[PDB]
Amino acid sequence: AAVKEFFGSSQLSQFMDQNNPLSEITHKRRISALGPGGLTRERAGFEVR
Amino acid sequence: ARVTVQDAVEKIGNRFDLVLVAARRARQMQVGGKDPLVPEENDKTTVIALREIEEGLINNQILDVRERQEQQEQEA
Amino acid sequence: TEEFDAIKIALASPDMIRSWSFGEVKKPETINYRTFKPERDGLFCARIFGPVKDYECLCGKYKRLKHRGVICEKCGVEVTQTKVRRERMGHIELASPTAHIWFLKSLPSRIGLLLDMPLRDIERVLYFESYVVIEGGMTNLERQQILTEEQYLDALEEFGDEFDAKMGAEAIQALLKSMDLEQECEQLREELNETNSETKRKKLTKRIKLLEAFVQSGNKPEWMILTVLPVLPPDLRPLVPLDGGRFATSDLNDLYRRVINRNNRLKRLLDLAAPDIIVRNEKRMLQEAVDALLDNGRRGRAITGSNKRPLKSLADMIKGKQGRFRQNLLGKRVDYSGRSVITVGPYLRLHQCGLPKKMALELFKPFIYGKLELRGLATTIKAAKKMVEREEAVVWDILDEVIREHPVLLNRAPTLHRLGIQAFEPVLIEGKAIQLHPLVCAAYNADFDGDQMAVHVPLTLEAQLEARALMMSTNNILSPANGEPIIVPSQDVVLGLYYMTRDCVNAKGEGMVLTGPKEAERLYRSGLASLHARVKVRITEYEKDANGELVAKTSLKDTTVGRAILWMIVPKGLPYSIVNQALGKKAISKMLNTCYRILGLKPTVIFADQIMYTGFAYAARSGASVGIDDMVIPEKKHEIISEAEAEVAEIQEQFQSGLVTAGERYNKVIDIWAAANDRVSKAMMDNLQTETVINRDGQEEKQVSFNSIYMMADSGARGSAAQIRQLAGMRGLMAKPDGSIIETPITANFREGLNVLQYFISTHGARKGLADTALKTANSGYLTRRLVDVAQDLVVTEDDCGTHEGIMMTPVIEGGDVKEPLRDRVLGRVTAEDVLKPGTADILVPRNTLLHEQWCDLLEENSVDAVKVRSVVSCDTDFGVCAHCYGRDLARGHIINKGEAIGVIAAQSIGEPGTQLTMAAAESSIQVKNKGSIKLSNVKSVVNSSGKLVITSRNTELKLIDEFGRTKESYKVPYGAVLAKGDGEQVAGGETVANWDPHTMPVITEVSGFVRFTDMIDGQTITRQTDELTGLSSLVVLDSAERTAGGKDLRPALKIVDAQGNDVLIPGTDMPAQYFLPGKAIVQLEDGVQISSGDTLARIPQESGGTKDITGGLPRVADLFEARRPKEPAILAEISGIVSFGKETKGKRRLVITPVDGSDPYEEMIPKWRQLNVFEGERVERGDVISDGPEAPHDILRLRGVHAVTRYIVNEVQDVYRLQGVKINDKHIEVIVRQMLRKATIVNAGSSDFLEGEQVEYSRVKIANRELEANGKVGATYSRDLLGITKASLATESFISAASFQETTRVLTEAAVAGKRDELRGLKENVIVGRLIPAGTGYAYHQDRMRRRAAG
Amino acid sequence: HARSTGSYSLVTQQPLGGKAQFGGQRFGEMEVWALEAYGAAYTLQEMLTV
Amino acid sequence: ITRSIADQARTIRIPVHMIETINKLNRISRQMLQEMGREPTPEELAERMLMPEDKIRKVLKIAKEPISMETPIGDDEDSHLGDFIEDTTLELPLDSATTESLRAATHDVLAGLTAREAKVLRMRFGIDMNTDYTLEEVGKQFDVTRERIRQIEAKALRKLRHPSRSEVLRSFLD
DNA sequence: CCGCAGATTTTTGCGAAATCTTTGCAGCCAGAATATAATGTGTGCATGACGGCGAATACCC
DNA sequence: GGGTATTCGCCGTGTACCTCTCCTAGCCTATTCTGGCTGCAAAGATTTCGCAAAAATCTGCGG
RNA sequence: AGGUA
Repeated sequence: AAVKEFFGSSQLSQFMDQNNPLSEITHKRRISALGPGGLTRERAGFEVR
Repeated sequence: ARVTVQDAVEKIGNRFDLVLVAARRARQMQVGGKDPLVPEENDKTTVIALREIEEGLINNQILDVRERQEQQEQEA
Repeated sequence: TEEFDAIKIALASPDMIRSWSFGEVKKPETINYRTFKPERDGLFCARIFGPVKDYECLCGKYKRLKHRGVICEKCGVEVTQTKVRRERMGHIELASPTAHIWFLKSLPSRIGLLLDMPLRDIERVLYFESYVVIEGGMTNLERQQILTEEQYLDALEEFGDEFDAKMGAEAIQALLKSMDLEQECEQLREELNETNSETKRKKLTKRIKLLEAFVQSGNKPEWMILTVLPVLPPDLRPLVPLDGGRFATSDLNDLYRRVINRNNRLKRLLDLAAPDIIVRNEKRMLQEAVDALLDNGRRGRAITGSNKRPLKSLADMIKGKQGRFRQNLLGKRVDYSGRSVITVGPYLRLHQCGLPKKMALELFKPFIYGKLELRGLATTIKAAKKMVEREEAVVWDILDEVIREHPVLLNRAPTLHRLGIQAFEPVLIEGKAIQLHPLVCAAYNADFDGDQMAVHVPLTLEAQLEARALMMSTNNILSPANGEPIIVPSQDVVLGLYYMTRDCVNAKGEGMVLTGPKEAERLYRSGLASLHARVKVRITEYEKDANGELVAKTSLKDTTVGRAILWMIVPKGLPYSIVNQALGKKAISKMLNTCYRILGLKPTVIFADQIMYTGFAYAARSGASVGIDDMVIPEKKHEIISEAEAEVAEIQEQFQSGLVTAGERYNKVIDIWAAANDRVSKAMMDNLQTETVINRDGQEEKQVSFNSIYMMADSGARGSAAQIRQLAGMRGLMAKPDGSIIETPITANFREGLNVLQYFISTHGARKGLADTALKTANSGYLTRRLVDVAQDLVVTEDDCGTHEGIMMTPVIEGGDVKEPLRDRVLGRVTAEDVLKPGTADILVPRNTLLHEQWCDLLEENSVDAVKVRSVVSCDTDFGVCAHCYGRDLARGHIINKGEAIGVIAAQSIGEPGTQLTMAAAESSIQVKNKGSIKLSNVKSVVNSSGKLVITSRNTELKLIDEFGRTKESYKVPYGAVLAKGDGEQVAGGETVANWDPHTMPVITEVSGFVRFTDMIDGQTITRQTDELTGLSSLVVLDSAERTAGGKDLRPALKIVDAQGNDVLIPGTDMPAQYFLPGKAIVQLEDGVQISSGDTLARIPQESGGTKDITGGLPRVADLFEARRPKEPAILAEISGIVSFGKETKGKRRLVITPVDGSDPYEEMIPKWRQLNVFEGERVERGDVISDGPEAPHDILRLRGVHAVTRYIVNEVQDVYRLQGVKINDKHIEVIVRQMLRKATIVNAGSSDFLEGEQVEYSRVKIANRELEANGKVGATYSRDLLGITKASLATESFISAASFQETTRVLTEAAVAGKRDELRGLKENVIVGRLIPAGTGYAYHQDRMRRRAAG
Repeated sequence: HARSTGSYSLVTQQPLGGKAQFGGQRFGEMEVWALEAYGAAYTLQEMLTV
Repeated sequence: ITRSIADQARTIRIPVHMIETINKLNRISRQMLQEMGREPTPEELAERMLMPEDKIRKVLKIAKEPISMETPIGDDEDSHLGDFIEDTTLELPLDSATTESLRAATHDVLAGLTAREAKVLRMRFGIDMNTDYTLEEVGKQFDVTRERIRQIEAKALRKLRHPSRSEVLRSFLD
């Protein structure tokens, strides 16, 4: 149940933006500073941006 | 179609009670009971009210006096 | 259908809570799971809150409309309408009284302050940490005191059945019961008349004010402790079925379930006589649950099972951002609206916009039904629905009919100013996107790159008319923040106009003679001539002259063919000179402004549409294209780059030699690269500007280039000189992280592709720009929200009030030159004084009257230096402002109309440009740039034996009187200077009229004699650095930030005495002969040195500036409007008279001002880190500064007066705005200020408490009443106080407005405990209520209601 | 998306909802300010109540 | 503790015996899941219990607790679930206008009939008053309590059968 | 333009069934009753904006 | 006296779309007897619906 | 959640 919660409903588990091969490549290569253990959007916080 | 209301503002300088008086005129125009005084081009009551005020037929005073006289023939 | 003049908020009583309740919620049950019929008697209950489905008992007994006046008595369930379930409230009978969290953890704790008892003590008592005595007896135990477990046990053992003490909310409620308000009020009133001690009187006054306010509220303090808890109607906490095992349930439902569970458990435990620990635990349960329900978040959060998220509470549903959710935002959704992407509408007229057929059909479905049934094509609404969903051709004519006259509102996704919503006549178009008029996109700030706009349909006839009169685009051709038109040709049309008017040096058909521009158009269209060529054309220009009559003058003008073609478009009545020129954006904007001012509205709209069409057509015929060759690289780019590389290499080599410091080397390199960038840009602009060298008849000539990019650069269509500089030249210096300018700039441009590393460098600038745009947009939104809040209730209520007060109005000169003239700042204002001509005493401006362009021209002809203008701040009107004191600005040159809401338009005007805000020869020698009369203001100078006009004090100004009366150059003379010019001497331009050392301020003696050291200890105040060469020394007076243990007990000074020893005073100066040396005043002249008038006494070191100390943009504007301190307030001389020093350094040095007459003692504090500009024994006046540094608005208002603080705020904010090129009429800032100072502090009361922060309008009507009456009580005197916009909006008269857009919980608590009764008469109040606003169209209605109130 | 009648809400009556026909357009506080700036009273009342 | 979990932990009430049945179902589901190693198949669940299987699935539906609307739809979108829930207890304005037009048409048609026939019809079905009356109740007021009142009603119906008063009402019912 | 036929109106009659209350039944359900070995412990602490600001005790001079 | 000198909470944070449905967990957990409640089955009591059918009534036109 | 202004 917890593994399914991670893979399905999480800040870093997203529907693949699938309208281009480039879109898929970018989504799989994406790097997020957000998520569990990262940075909340309460930032700027200009340093990281 | 009435592109500008500046000529109407000239007759009624407040530009806000102008809306009230022309709205009263147009409502008496749409709701049955009153007949037009200016020719139309298959237009609704709004530009009719604008044209009537623009030529000086209708302002606050004319609407008020007319509602009196009509009140007197209906009471008879 | 509901009429009510006001809303009262007060403390809910348990009896009236039961009055609201229709039944007691006794069970936490909700429903029967499989059967979704609500349980009895649970949170959802038909027996309590009413039936679920329409007009039938939930037992299967009665199902009909007949059984509606009688409830079902055969079972618990009643039968009514189902909407009743949305309004019926319930109540829960709490076994133990429970404290209200809002009255507890608000920063002012109403329970705490009413009991005058600190917060920790209430927290410990309520949460069962300690006992508290609910009245004692004949004990040594006070009526109120907290006791711990062992202390309470010891008291109980020591004192028997006389000791009443409990624990928790029951104890708090018992305390509130035992406290009587009226009796304590009487006791305090008696004591005040008897007590004379200051502290005792202050305590009595505070307590009596608090208790009297509570009594006037008509509330009983026991009501703060909740005995019965109301429960919200179930429909407002809905439970709706959803597919699968998931069902939508309210967090309120779970919270009330928890509360009911804990209450029932407490009841059971009490019935079972449970041990004290358990019952205390369960009371803790109930208190925690009630606190979470009322406001979850101030108790260490509450989470539910199967869901990890803070539960929604009633406070959380009320408190929202931005503003109240359901009422205004987010978001007050609306019907009869659509949304779509926008496209250009280049064929449309200004008063109309393209609306797609499908959106028009869907929007107007009721109208289509009405007209179909009117002409009888459908016998029922259902048949009309079938017809419209079939979309037959029949309904389309009906649709055209209903659209023909109906105007629709177009709205941009963000709305920054009132132009964000504009009416247009919809025109049916096949397609799917809204076509928008190209001229209007500038107002919307909408670019066709996927922007979506919304369309609203004004339904009622009044709304249709209201949109046509006010919402219409043609009625809003002028910006509300400035008279110059907002519908200005922008980019493509400007380019077309420029190409049409710009002249060549040789083309087909030069030297021809033409009559009328019609021959010009014929020649151009036939290809017999060129669009631009010098031609003599006979044209009839019409001039508005005499009394408003057209004067036809027909003569020959030397112009171009394109210019004549344009003149064909120009309506009759304008001078031809306006078009006989190259036309940029500025030229076209000015031409439209002149057309509007001279002709009127309809000619302006027609001319704007025609110029749009002409510009588009001739831009298309232009074929203006940007290629790869139209960024011609300047030939000297490589040479300049190589040179600059050579000098920076030389500088780096010299840095290794240690000859130049790292900072100086960096500065030199930066300057070298800046010079190289400027040279490259200048060479590029020279190349592009006059690129055409073609011969006129064989003789080559240099004239304006046909280069396209130079056309878009020059016409101002898109891209400035800086923009083209990055394209054709070199993009130059930028910055790296930490915001420092990079040592090596980018030597490449976008035509010579940037290499990897330079692009990576530019990426930092790009990221910074984007993040700045985002953050500045958010900050601008917050700022404009605050401005709307403070300026919400302000509206023009009177045509005139009658007042000769105002502001002294002058063209502003900051630095050395004028940047904003008199005319622009006074245009559209009303006169407050009949100002005379600068020469003869002749009145050219009559009694207070509106100043239009003619009066401004008259004022320019007879240049008067200053004009008194009735500002809104000085208006005597209450509950609004008079029409004159505002001005004229709106969308017309006429005076403001009564009922117009100036507050909101001003707030929008100041807020909208917020997204545009992303932010030697000085102080050494004054150099007047022009030749004019020299005048000194507030000067203290006397000519000495050396002819030196030495100016003392830092409050002296040097103006420059022009030929008539106008100052055009103003400067500030610091303390100590040398001037070779007099008070009437003429000075040439660029001539050094004053001079002083840039390294130090010299104190030049104006008398003679020996220097005597007064208050000197060699080693405490001054330090020995004697370097006697001719009798000199480097004795250092320690800086006025820190001194020694003996330097803090004396004020070091230099007295000037003669040989006899008698005092020799300086003539013609307030300065005494005893120079009080400030910090770092290095005593060059030792004791016993003959000083000449013209010799330095003590130098004050400086740095000749070189450091930035000015900020602007959104934070600066916000701080100005919040009246923030500048972290170093420049204290002023707060009373006129002689000044003197006091006892030195009790930590902060005291300064005593004693006026020459009247109440003498005015000792005050001055901190010892300040740099004093005050000298003891001089005659100062109220307003003079005492210490250097920036000022704060508070003391400016308090001392210099209201007009002075208004002038300061206006000038400071306009300085920020003019820095970015945005112009705002100062009346907007004036009305914002007028809203900021709506509160005043009473000194002498009429019916107040001598310190009461009270609304000025009530104070003003009261003082008017007492003055007109024979009763001059008391009194009454007031002093206007300045509050920040957030504070002013927070402390308004209506609690609805304050609670809406600011701290909702605290405002609601304050209003409830005070029992406030807001009486509406405010835009946002009536918005929340849902009636006509008391502004504009609605002002007539409310004024009628005002007549219906207080009178039959 | 365009509507004249359709999805309302439970707790409030603000029209919104539906992936077939959506709600109306949010007439937020910005637009209310825009109307208040003019003498727009009846149109504002339509935006708010009717 | 079991009583507390059964009562105060479920948002909707679930009986204690039903809660025990749910717990048994979950335990047997876990047993079958770890034995078969794939999933709990409803057939084996039916086999283990005396419970048919439709009751099993309805119980499984019941065992799940309601969710808040304050949860974001779409994994932390700034919109909440309750912001999308349509009010199904509100009559559509289309239907309200249809009802008003139908009431007007029925009133006009009743006015098109005779006095006593229309009068009988008004109280027989409760037309244009907030009360409804039975056939015998109308007959008592018409001082005729016999087959005559129902014959008058049938005569009114037969008169309405004509395609001159039914055409206007024909549109409402398709 | 008037009297009977077609169409319309008048009048008496029987079957049908549904509904309201009462009685028997089955699934739902609540409390009352019985005596397995288990008490200082768990526990969630989830954590990187930014500016303003008064209230609440501390501490030097 | 007294003036900072810390720490201790509270508050504010752009607009408006769209796609997504993703929202949901342990299972460690004892037996039962008595009585009522509620949905449903069954029966007496009663009103309300249609044809039946003949008798009275309404309406068209030519001799 | 992602994307748009």
